[PDB]
Amino acid sequence: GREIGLWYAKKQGQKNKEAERQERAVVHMDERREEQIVQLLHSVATLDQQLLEDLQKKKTDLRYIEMQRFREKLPSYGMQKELVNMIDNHQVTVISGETGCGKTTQVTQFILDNYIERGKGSACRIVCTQPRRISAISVAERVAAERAESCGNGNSTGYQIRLQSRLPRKQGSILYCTTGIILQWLQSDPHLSSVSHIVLDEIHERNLQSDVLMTVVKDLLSYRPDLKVVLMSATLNAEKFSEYFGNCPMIHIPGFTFPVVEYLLEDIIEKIRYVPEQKRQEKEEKEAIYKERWPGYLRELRQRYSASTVDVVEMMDDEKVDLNLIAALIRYIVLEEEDGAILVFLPGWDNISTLHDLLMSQVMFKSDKFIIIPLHSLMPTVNQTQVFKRTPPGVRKIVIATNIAETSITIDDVVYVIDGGKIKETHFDTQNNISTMSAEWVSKANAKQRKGRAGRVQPGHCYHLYNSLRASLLDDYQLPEILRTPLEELCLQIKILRLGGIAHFLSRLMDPPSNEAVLLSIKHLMELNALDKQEELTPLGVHLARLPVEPHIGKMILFGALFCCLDPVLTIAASLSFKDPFVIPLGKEKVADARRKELAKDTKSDHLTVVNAFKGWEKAKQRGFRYEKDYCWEYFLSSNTLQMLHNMKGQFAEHLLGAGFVSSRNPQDPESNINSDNEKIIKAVICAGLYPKVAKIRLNLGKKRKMVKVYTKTDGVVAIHPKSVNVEQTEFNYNWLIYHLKMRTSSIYLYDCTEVSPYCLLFFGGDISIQKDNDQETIAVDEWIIFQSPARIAHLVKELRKELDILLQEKIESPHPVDWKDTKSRDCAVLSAIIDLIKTQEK
DNA sequence: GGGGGGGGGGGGTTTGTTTTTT
DNA sequence: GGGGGGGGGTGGG
Repeated sequence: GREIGLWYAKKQGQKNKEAERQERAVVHMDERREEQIVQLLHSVATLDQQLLEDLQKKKTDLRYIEMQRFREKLPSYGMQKELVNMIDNHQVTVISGETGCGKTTQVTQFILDNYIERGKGSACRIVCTQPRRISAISVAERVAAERAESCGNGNSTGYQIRLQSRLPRKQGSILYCTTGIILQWLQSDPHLSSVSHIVLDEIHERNLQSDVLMTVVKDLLSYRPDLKVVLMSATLNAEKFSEYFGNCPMIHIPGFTFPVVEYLLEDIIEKIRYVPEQKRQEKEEKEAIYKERWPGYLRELRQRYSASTVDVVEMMDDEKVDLNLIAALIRYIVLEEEDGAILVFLPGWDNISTLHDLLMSQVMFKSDKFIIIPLHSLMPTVNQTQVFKRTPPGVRKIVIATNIAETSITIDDVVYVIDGGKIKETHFDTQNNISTMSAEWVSKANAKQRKGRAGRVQPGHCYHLYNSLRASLLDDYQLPEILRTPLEELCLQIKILRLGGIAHFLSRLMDPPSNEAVLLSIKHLMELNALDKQEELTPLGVHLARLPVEPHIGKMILFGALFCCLDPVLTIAASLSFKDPFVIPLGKEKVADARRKELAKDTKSDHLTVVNAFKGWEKAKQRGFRYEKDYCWEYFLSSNTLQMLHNMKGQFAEHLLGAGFVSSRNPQDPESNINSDNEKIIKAVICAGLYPKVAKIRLNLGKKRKMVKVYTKTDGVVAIHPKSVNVEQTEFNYNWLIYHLKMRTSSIYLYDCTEVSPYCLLFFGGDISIQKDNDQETIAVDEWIIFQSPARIAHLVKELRKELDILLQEKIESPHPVDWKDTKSRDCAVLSAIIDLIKTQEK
């Protein structure tokens, strides 16, 4: 029976274990190095009236009158008498309005104008929070233009985002900022003084930072009775915020859009006459209802439509969008309907590429007229400003886009919208401690957001791709981001702001996270040694929290600063927290992967390719402006991302100087870059940063094609993502890898992986233990990472590791620049000598 | 692994967007 | 999963 399978399994496992035993890297330093280490171990106001006069003088400006001429047409002006008045009376108000009414650029101006005209115009300072950088810039610029002025330069409006700030004047004025700016402001002055009107906008998205800021405002309102907070949701479940804040008054601002008509799947199939080509938990409960009502619904539909439509709708796939239907719908729209610009929404790249190929396959979609512009976050400069250009008559511009286009693209020309009802979400599995990524049906808010892009300047049409039963059973809203994502950086943010009791505060959030996730995050932080035994923010924790990155990246930055390899480590840290400078165009994907491996050279690493690309870009910038563009074109780089990385490096160096680890704000000073030309030291520092993420690789010698299998301690058998450099590699000097991002899309995937030497794991690793498994005095760092070495060397390695740990604790607790020209604590020098030299195991 | 059979979705190369003082 | 086939056995019994 099943005994033969067990016999096969045992016979294979014995051989596999016997083959893996004789493939462990040997650890041995030298004859003289042992003597040196032994020796070292043995040695161990008129302004108020001025504002009114300026307003009166500007009231006669021709440009100001012209701006008022358009501003009068906005619906929100009709509520100006009310919107201000209640804001004057109540403390917290909720403003709900549909798309079309410019509440963002009107509500703030109403309060400012009322305060200025009333006389007490020097006692207000409105701070409005936006969820996107480009949105904040555009809103601030437009508001500045609306008052016949310019943003910043001491005017009455301005904005502030990361590394870009045009500040307005202190008294009066408006400041548009992202949520992170306010959350960082909360550290200096906890009560947020000198702010008279805090405005939270687009709060219905329910992102991570807005929820925290809203809770802080709610529990801060007790100590600041004179502070006014104004929330702007957008219809639908706008009563939830009012109930949460204590039944505050609400105002419903009417919208204004051109009429649009919605067609569902049955209407589309009936209209275009399309014949098909010949061939958890809660998610279950809804589906059950969709099953129970499935037959009866059809039993009605057969009387409202033809037989063929019912047959096509019944035999319909519910797990993937069919691109043949979209390709036929676009054909029908092109041939019959009038001029416009089709905009189709797709889940991801796998469908965008297929739809583009299907469209370009047909003969008519190849002439001068039709142009197809895919939109994605991994395409060059979102295909430039081609989408924003006005289409000459007789072209029928077609855009195939993921969700990028439903939030901030603003083509402002489309009239036909096609909505394949599928979106991609990134959940987080607490039991398996791995974040997943799946495709789920769009929510009602998502459907409304996609439909609202059609009618803005001209009446249009919206074509949804699901039947009425699925439309009626759609989720009201997407899951709040507070209930997905690890809560690790947030946990340190709670303690650095002294908000409360790390776990007590998280219970006051709207839709509080599950207790298991909080406990897991606290345990992970305790293991990382950032948090004390009783959650007291150990000295490493303060530096980790004050840095604007994840704790793992923060430790890498600190260790790179300690070991005098600041520049490449800072570049890697900057590129590990904000994208990467590589963009893959739609047509050419093999070429990009072939020219990225050339950048990788022979480092057998993924993080080192970013360093090489940045070094090449910096060397090319000095030559000239045209050379920079040529270099970015040849290697498929992005200039904007590289500039942002440069600014982030500057900010990190400034903070490190502020703490005291380094002696200059410049991240390329020659004093703190001694070990900057060695890749081994950089790899050791990276392994010190991202230690717990270590994967073993096994090369199955023979068996037709030589293949490498990657294993992890907990997550079974992972596989290297094809985008990584080491996807096709088969010759590894060391059989160990470290990674940063690991995701479960369909199978567990590592997105960036780099090999590490045994000495990089022995020192910056777990608890070293010495054993004897009938082979030698094998030394293990975590009981599963085993190396071969004699006992006399393993004992020295363990003692040196203990001394290094003590020295690093002392150095991190009290930072110092450290001088390499003296002999006070030379553990670091000996460790650098060991890592730089020796090694070369090639096993 | 392959195309036994449609046990289970354990595997079968890929790729929602977005954020941080002085 | 059983007990197709001996595809792997770090997929499970």
